[PDB]
Amino acid sequence: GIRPVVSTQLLLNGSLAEKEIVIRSENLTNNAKIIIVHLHTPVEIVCTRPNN
Amino acid sequence: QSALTQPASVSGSPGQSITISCTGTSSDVGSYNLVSWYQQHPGKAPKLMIYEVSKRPSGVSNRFSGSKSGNTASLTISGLQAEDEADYYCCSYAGSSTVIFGGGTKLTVL
Amino acid sequence: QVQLVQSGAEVKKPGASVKVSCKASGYTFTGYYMHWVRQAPGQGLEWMGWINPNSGGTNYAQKFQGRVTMTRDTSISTAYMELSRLRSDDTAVYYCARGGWISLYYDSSGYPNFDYWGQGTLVTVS
Ligand SMILES: *[C@@H]1O[C@H](CO)[C@@H](O[C@@H]2O[C@H](CO)[C@@H](O[C@@H]3O[C@H](CO[C@H]4O[C@H](CO[C@H]5O[C@H](CO)[C@@H](O)[C@H](O)[C@@H]5O)[C@@H](O)[C@H](O[C@H]5O[C@H](CO)[C@@H](O)[C@H](O)[C@@H]5O)[C@@H]4O)[C@@H](O)[C@H](O[C@H]4O[C@H](CO)[C@@H](O)[C@H](O)[C@@H]4O[C@H]4O[C@H](CO)[C@@H](O)[C@H](O)[C@@H]4O)[C@@H]3O)[C@H](O)[C@H]2NC(C)=O)[C@H](O)[C@H]1NC(C)=O
Ligand SMILES: *[C@@H]1O[C@H](CO)[C@@H](O[C@@H]2O[C@H](CO)[C@@H](O[C@@H]3O[C@H](CO)[C@@H](O)[C@H](O)[C@@H]3O)[C@H](O)[C@H]2NC(C)=O)[C@H](O)[C@H]1NC(C)=O
Ligand SMILES: *[C@@H]1O[C@H](CO)[C@@H](O)[C@H](O)[C@H]1NC(C)=O
Repeated sequence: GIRPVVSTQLLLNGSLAEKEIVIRSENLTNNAKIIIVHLHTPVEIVCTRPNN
Repeated sequence: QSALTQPASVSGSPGQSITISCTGTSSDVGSYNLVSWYQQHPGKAPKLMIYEVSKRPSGVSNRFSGSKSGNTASLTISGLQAEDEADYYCCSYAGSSTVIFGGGTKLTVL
Repeated sequence: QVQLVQSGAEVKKPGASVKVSCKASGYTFTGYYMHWVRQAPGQGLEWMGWINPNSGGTNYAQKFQGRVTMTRDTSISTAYMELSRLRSDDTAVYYCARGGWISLYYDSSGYPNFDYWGQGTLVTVS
């Protein structure tokens, strides 16, 4: 099940890792490749609004 | 959109428990848990009794307690004395940031 | 400690505007709401709207929208009420009450927690 969420930073609802933090990157030498960090434990986030 | 329902007056002997209840529309009391109780002396400003449906403030002894059951909110007074001569009011959140008030119950001692 | 004092009594003819002040001292009044209520002699309590003394935004209840104006003065620590078009049914006593806490993250305006009250201003119409 792939949930097509749209987010720029702080990747929302999805599959976690399995045993530790896993870091995905292409080269790790040039500073133009987006290093991707796959977390192991989630951190809760909640957001609200006023009443239209 | 009218005021909350409340009886005219209640009475009881000293040392006897008394219950004052308010029945309101489900948009006012049955949905939100914001209910407060308000006694006053004749000729004086009223003072706050119960914060939410059941909460105790500072400076008030443990003789007043409140509860809610569906559309009804009630107040229980334990240990009625001669200082219970007052006029009790209901008030609640009514939606659209408007607060409505009840009619008034006058308590007499025996 | 903290006190909420008001102005003296006033009598007006039908067709005038009454100004009632409420001075709060002993605490930072810009961080708390302010509610005004009415009490006819012998009847219960009627609720007029609230004022938020930070941004000056006001709300009013039904049967009052159009003839009440609610302003504030931060520097001299007073809260004002301008009720115009007085009738014979407006003979009552007016109270100013301190509501919830201005919290910037949730709407605590309609919370009915009036801790500290004014001594009242007697306004009668003949
Ligand atoms: C996302 O996260 C954010 C977190 O950043 C969330 O925002 C937070 O939301 C909570 C509500 O869930 C708010 O809590 C509320 O805070 C107020 C303010 O209390 C503070 O100030 C009190 C006043 O004293 C200081 O302030 C004046 C300013 O003029 C100074 O002059 C004074 O000198 C003082 O400096 C102070 O008394 C409070 O102390 C209490 O808390 C501290 C914590 O550190 C304790 O140690 C103390 O012992 C003491 O317990 C505090 O510093 C509270 O007043 C609110 O409580 C009232 O409201 C409750 C709900 O209505 C009610 O159940 C309570 O009984 C209480 O009721 C009171 O209401 C009126 C207040 O005067 C009166 O009628 C009466 O006194 C009555 O008792 C509540 O705790 C946070 O403030 C808020 N954070 C910020 C930064 O605003 C946000 O909600 C989250 N969003 C989500 C999850 O969606
Ligand atoms: C947030 O804003 C919305 C705006 O719609 C508020 O909803 C409105 O709440 C009022 C409460 O009185 C509703 O009025 C009631 O309508 C019913 C309809 O049958 C009527 O029977 C009642 O006598 C009363 O007049 C109003 O309808 C409702 N709006 C809608 C579209 O349903 C809501 O209350 C606000 N939230 C808070 C916490 O204030
Ligand atoms: C990218 O990886 C290749 C293979 O290891 C390496 O030769 C190259 O130098 C890397 N790019 C940069 C900019 O270092």
